[PDB]
Amino acid sequence: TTIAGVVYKDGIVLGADTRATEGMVVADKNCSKIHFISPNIYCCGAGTAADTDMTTQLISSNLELHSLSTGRLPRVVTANRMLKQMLFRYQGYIGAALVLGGVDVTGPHLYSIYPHGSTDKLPYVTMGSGSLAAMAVFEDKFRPDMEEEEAKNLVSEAIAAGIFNDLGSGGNIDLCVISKNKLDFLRPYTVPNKKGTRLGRYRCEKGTTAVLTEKITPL
Amino acid sequence: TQQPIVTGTSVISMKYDNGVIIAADNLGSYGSLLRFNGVERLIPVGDNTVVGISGDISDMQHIERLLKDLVTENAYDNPLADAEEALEPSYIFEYLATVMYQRRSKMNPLWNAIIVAGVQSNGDQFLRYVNLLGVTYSSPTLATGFGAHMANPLLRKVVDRESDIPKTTVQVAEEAIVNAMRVLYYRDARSSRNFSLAIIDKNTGLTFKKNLQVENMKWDFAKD
Amino acid sequence: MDIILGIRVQDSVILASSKAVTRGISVLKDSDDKTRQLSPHTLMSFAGEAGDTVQFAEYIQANIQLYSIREDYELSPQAVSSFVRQELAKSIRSRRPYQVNVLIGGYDKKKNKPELYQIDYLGTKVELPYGAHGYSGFYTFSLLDHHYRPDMTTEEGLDLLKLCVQELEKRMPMDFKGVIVKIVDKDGIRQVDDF
Amino acid sequence: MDIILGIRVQDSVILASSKAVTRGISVLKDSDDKTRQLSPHTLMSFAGEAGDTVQFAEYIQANIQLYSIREDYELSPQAVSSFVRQELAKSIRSRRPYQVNVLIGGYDKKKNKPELYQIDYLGTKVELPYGAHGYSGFYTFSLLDHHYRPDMTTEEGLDLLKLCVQELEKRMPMDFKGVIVKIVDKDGIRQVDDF
Amino acid sequence: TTTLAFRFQGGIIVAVDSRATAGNWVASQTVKKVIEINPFLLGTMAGGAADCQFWETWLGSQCRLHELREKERISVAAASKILSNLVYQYKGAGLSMGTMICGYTRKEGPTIYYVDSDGTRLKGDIFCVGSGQTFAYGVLDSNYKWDLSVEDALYLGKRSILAAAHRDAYSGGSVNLYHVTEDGWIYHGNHDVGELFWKVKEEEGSFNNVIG
Amino acid sequence: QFNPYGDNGGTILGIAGEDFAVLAGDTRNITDYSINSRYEPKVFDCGDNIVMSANGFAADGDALVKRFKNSVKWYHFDHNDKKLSINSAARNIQHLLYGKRFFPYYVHTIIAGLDEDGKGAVYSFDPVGSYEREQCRAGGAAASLIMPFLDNQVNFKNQYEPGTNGKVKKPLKYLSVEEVIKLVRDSFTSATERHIQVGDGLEILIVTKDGVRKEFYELKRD
Amino acid sequence: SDPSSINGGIVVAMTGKDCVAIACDLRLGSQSLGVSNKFEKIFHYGHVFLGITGLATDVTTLNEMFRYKTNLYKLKEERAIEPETFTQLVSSSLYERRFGPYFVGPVVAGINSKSGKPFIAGFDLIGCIDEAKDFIVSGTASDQLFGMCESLYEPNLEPEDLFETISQALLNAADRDALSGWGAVVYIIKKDEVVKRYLKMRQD
Amino acid sequence: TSIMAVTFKDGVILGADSRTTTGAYIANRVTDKLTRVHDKIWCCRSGSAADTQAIADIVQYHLELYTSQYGTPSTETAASVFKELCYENKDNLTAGIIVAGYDDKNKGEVYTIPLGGSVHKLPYAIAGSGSTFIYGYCDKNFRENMSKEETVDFIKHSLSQAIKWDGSSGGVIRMVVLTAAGVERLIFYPDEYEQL
Amino acid sequence: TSIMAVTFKDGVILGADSRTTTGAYIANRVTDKLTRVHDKIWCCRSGSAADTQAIADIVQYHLELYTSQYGTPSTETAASVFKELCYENKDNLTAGIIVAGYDDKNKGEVYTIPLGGSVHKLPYAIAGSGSTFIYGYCDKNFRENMSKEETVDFIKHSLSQAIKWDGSSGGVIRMVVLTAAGVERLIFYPDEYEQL
Ligand SMILES: *[C@@H](CS(C)(=O)=O)[C@H](Cc1ccc(CN)cc1)NC(=O)[C@H](CC1CCCCC1)NC(=O)[C@H](CC(C)C)NC(=O)c1cnc(C)s1
Ligand SMILES: *[C@@H](CS(C)(=O)=O)[C@H](Cc1ccc(CN)cc1)NC(=O)[C@H](CC1CCCCC1)NC(=O)[C@H](CC(C)C)NC(=O)c1cnc(C)s1
Ligand SMILES: [Mg+2]
Ligand SMILES: [Mg+2]
Ligand SMILES: [Mg+2]
Ligand SMILES: [Mg+2]
Repeated sequence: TTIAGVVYKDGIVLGADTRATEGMVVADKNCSKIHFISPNIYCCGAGTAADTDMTTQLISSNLELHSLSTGRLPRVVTANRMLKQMLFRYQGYIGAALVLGGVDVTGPHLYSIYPHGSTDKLPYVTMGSGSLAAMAVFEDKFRPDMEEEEAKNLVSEAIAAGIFNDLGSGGNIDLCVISKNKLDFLRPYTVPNKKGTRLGRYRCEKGTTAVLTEKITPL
Repeated sequence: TQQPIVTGTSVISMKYDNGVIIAADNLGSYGSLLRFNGVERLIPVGDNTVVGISGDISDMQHIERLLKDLVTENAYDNPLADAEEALEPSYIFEYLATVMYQRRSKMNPLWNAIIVAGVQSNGDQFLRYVNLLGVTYSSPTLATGFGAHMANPLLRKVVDRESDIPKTTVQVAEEAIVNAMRVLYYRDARSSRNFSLAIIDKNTGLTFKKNLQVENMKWDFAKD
Repeated sequence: MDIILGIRVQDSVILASSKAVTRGISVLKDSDDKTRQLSPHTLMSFAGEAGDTVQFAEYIQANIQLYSIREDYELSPQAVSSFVRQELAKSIRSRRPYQVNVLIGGYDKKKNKPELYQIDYLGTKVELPYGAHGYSGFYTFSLLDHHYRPDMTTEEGLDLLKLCVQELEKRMPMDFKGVIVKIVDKDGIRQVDDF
Repeated sequence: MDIILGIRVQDSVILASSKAVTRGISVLKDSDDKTRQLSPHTLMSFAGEAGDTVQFAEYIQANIQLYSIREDYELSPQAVSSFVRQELAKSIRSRRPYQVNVLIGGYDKKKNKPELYQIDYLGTKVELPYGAHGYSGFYTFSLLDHHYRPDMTTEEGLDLLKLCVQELEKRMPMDFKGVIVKIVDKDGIRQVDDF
Repeated sequence: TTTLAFRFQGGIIVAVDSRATAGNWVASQTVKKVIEINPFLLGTMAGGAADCQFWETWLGSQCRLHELREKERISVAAASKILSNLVYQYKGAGLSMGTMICGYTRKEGPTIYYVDSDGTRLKGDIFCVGSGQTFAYGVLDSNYKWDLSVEDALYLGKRSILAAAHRDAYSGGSVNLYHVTEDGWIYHGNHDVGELFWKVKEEEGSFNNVIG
Repeated sequence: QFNPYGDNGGTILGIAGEDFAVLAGDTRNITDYSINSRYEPKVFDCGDNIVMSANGFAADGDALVKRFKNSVKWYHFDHNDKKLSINSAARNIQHLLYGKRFFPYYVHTIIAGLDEDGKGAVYSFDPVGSYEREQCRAGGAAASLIMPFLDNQVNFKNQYEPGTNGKVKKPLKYLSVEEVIKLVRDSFTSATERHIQVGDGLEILIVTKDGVRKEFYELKRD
Repeated sequence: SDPSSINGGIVVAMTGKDCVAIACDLRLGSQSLGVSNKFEKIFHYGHVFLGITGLATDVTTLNEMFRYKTNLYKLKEERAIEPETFTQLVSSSLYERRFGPYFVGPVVAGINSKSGKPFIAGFDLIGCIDEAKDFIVSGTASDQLFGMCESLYEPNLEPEDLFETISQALLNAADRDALSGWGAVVYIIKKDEVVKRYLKMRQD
Repeated sequence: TSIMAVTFKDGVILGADSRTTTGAYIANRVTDKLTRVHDKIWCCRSGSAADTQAIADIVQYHLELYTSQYGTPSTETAASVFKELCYENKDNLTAGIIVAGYDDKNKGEVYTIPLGGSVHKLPYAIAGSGSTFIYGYCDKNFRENMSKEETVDFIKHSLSQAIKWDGSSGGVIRMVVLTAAGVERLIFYPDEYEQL
Repeated sequence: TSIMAVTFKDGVILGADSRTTTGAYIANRVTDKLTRVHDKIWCCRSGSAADTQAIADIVQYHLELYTSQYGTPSTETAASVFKELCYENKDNLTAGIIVAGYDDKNKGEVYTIPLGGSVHKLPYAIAGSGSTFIYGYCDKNFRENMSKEETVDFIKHSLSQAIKWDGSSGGVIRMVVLTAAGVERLIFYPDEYEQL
């Protein structure tokens, strides 16, 4: 996985690849790793995929109930706290490594959350097996207060670095652009690899397989 | 079997149109202690080869002596020692590769990752890797340890495949290498600001640059 | 405990179960019945860790006997086997799991059919024409693969079972001191006293 | 290999040795003779690790047979036992020790006396009226303590040995497939073919 | 793996499966587990594939040097002991070898020796070696008698491998059959279990545990 | 503790035709999640119309290929420039591999060429030198992804003729070099899509009576 | 020792044009010992099908558990559960044993009764959802099935074309696995008919 | 990590580097290790980031609730709350925390809480992996009742050396000044401190 | 142990503490860790006492035999002999040795040989357990071409701090001065250096 986020002038740009692996095998070439927390907050996910999925869903659910009671949009700090305090309580056994990004009443905020319950508040972050490839792109080219289409390109370039150079990462590039005026969920943003074309048709003709018995039941 | 004690970090390198560039920082770490700040880890052999070495420094110093001794030995009864029968990058590499794999196979490895960069007799760029296991590979960009994870991604954007080598000038390649050395300094906890860089060109020969420094450092976003 | 076999023929289920009880160096007993009658037409043989085997078998027996009194009815072999599997499947994630493997041989009075269930200590249930637990099956299944037919009589079942026990007596290293055999059919459970 | 017994009576030595050869799960053979004739009036039974047993026995046999040819003379049972003990005592501090235990039953033609030596894989030699290796002795020595007399006949020795084998067949867990019995007396070595 | 060999009225039958595994990975189903040492000697292979193939090929070379040196066919007893004394030298180094040396000579008649990597060397009339030995032993032991014809013996050996091919996960592929007589060994075919199983089921009326 | 072995990934594939053979391999070399090279050749022409690959731990592979190439050279010297037949090469490799029985060459070795009757041959070795002639063999990381497909498409396994319903098997018709190359490329395309260690490039060496030819194809680089 | 490969076996599912297919082998073993060749791994709760590979006691337990849950679902909701909804139920149920999981590899297959859309899904043992359109594989020969499916599969197959694809994928993958095979079953599922076929395969 | 707190005439100054590593990878090079638990009570954090963050948040909570009921807490009280958490959960924590604060009554105060959960009140304190390298330097150069500029230079020079030798430390030197005047945040970049 | 060698204008000075511990017991409090391998080539020893004594005796032998045949050896040559032993026997040795010597041609030279068996030529070197505490101090206070009195004070102050913080170090500070003038042994007691 290669997940990344940057803080730009108007808000936040999040990025992710789409490769889901079981060991060395690719189970899904186009899976979603940018999760919904609240309408103004999203979460990129790496580490143990189940932990990532159910931790984001639980905090999203609790924030929805929080937001219904208060009547106002939730903040990134509260999403950050709720994720943080839970992951800390489980002492690293919930293997969720998140890039949390959103836009508050108090402006745009970006966090990295680690399985053990530490969080860093940063202008750019990367996580997953492709974090070093992606971070190289950010150290090379990041600057504060970027324009939107520039930040989009930098994140896309950082995810691409992960896709190609890291074996754990691959597939398409998903982005999520968050500002005060809009939320753009771009899936896919880019398709850097074409699906490999097959030269032969290996599908068998009808009656090729040997059947013993058959049963038909209508519904 | 041993364990490495005093260590050197990333050696990075790439091919360009006429030759090769190689670089490495001047640090000898002693675990987390940044112990020795004046360690040269690029070791030139003749005027056509530079051997860049990472890992255990005592084993590097052993390899340095082996190469120094190799030059002496090649000169013996060799009237063409400075001409047709000079040491080639490919010869120097193959020797080291033989040594590295022999040592791993006696369960007593030289605890290093080595990149041999040079230019051959016929002008061909030579760039090949070997490590403590005797594992060898070549690529338009090569980097050891930490640089494999951070330097290669940046350097591969300049030379992504073989066909990009003739399109890459020495200025573009050297900029890329120096850029990568900056990125490594920000992010590698066992690196240093001071480094050495070596260009081996088929026309301009061996250029060895000492006491370089990482500059243009973006820290201003920290204050917020 | 060592060898427990089972074979379902036309109109009955036959359970053969070794007599030896060995604790380490010495054979303490050569006449041990490794079985409990759960209900009049359902028999369970068992083998596994010392203590756990009988404790489990007697616990299952007590529960089925309670059900029988409460409802004035005999549970089907399928129902008893499902109950037993759930008890083992519950057991496996306990603090201390029951290390007990079982065969449940029963005659379903409703369907007029013999039924043989093989369940291991994990709660792995399978209905079979013939079954075994532990190393026994390594020798015996190939015999039964060869010789078994679904329409066999109870006497043919007993002959096929002798052939299994002879093969085990020839090729197994432990002296299991022969087997007690029991037949489960429409008329209930009876012990073949000469084998 | 499992059970090897020995009993020295009035005018002979009798060695009983199990017939089973088991490799893990299966009994590969039920007619194995765990003995070698070292000389015409000296027999060695053996038990221990696979391979090592026969290799050691055959190696000892070859050496004693060489001595016999060189000197045109049979070594005394005492001398053969001392040779064997030294070979084992040498073995125990080797790179890979012989894991072999032995009984040497011999008739000393000079003294007109039967002699039984028990030697373990460490080179621990003892002359005995009756001996055993491994777990056998735990059952058999108490029988022999009770029933043995030094003036017994060879037939009385064989009866006392049947009582040992029956007790082992009753109380030992492993099926050792009966014993081959051999008598060592003034007239040499012969096998009791019915036991 | 399932290898068997047994002695009867009209010679020796040798039957083997053809499957090679690396854990649960079926690496091949067309493997040769019988080595033809000479026109009168066979070797079966169980345990480590290399350790058998190598040392039994090497055995064949040592059997040749014997008959060059001594102008006489090597005895089965001697051939088997070359291999057993060899493996014994490597004892504790982790060779994995369960083998059968089957052959005929005028001196000893038909003879089978079991030899394994931990030094054991045993003469006998019936042996089954491999992860599926127990399955083969079951069928073989319960249909065996000296009496048997060459047609029935061949079939019983074929069938006893099929038995183990079915139940044992690490056995299968095909059955390679051999018949050893006074005149030498005779190959009796490669029988794919894919087709043999359904044929044997139909014709014999066995394998009723199966849907088909 | 020092571990003398490593895993350089990679995947190789040998297929024996009627009068030809192919030995293919991906050109990616890796350690863990890093790519070392996108083009590091793995399948080698060894002379005498024999092609070889020793996939696995690249150092042990390089060592073995080097030793075999040298074995070919010394066979010429010692036996009056006689051609090393593929079967003789195979047995020679068994002894090379078994020589290191107690400290193995951690590789799956495959050779390909022509037998002495001019027919296509592939031989396949485990790390300690057990070997056999085979019609079809994939080795390395994605071998489990490729072999079932080859059972199905080369040997027509589980395939029967329409209308007969399991009674008549699909007949075992011979595959041309163009047909085999399609299977190789598509096997590697599939393996590249589903295995993370497979990609970058595919290099195929084709052996016929006319000699050893090469073909190269791009593979997906992520 | 490894609970996911004691008993053995496989499941594969595929989508086609207005149809899905799910298939499984019939083996149950204790490692090398084959025990049963009638151990089916595909179950159904209404029109939603669930394949489960792995430790057989958990396969059985989960089937019984999802029957339980889907029955109560139907009584309360007054309608049969849909594949999308069930998939979420499986994921929830697996994840609630996060630190003592069921050693299983479930696979959902079915057609959404309202939209008519063919649906498949897969899970790891702790409930992460593999949500792929093309195919889902599971079991001891999953690698083998991945290879077979990737090369054989193509989108929008007609029911009897898809049957030949999924069957050949299962059979050839199983024959390269020691712990899979001993028979096989293939369900071809359409919006209002389901065809269940048993396959003839080698019995070793 | 390299962290220190130093009392001086007008109050107290906390100082820290900004490097956080995962082995040899610098995960965060602009880390803020000086965290606020009350207006003029701050702490320097070393050890597990998850543990020291979790503790500092709990302390902030306790002191917020203390302030609601009993007014501004003493620096000693803050140190006692830190200690109570660190000592009672010593088996499950890896936290080395320096607590520093300004009262008007007590002026500047520094409390160090090492791994055990013991408390030590000191004129200055040093901690973190990089602190080993500057025990010699800090002992020779520290004086009591320094001026603000002297104390900034003492901390800057000390952490400059800690950074130079410790690979685990690096980046910018952050400082936080605590006096009657208020709270001042200072930052010093590599180009400034490396040439000292 | 706390040891150092420092080059200066007139040559080089070696310095060492005198404590040798067996765990917490001070086995020898008046240890001489400055050992002579040649007239004006000495070494500071840290690590296993058995190993460093054994090495120093072998080196002394080699240089004695060198001197018999080829005249006075260079300080570089001495360091090479130490290295050769330490590097080739790295698996069986625990020796951290500083080699210091005075030629007339080369003047003062210092070579450090850490655990690996690598060699490093330096203007000054520090080593031993107590050296960690004075990296900061020594880097800030060392200058090249110091006078004899300045270098004695630099070493005295440095080892004074090393001793203060390191329990493994202590006792007297021994020094050995190597110049053209000859070889001078200095000693400094606790009552002198502790009050610095
Ligand atoms: C990339 C993270 S990486 C390579 O840096 O660890 C992805 C992140 C991700 C996030 C969300 C989704 C969709 N909900 C998919 C993927 N992570 C993975 O692919 C997981 C990587 C594993 C690395 C080894 C340690 C476990 C995590 N893979 C999984 O979580 C898979 C689930 C897929 C969908 C089948 N589970 C396993 O591989 C497991 C094996 N054994 C387990 C207990 S979980
Ligand atoms: C069945 C014997 S069994 C299941 O009872 O152990 C076969 C016997 C056999 C005999 C001859 C030939 C001729 N080429 C092939 C096969 N044995 C095997 O399939 C080996 C099973 C191993 C199980 C674990 C104990 C060692 C034996 N398989 C191997 O020897 C394989 C052979 C490959 C798949 C071709 N090699 C490995 O397992 C290796 C793994 N790592 C190595 C360095 S070698
Ligand atoms: Mg099977
Ligand atoms: Mg790929
Ligand atoms: Mg199969
Ligand atoms: Mg630093």
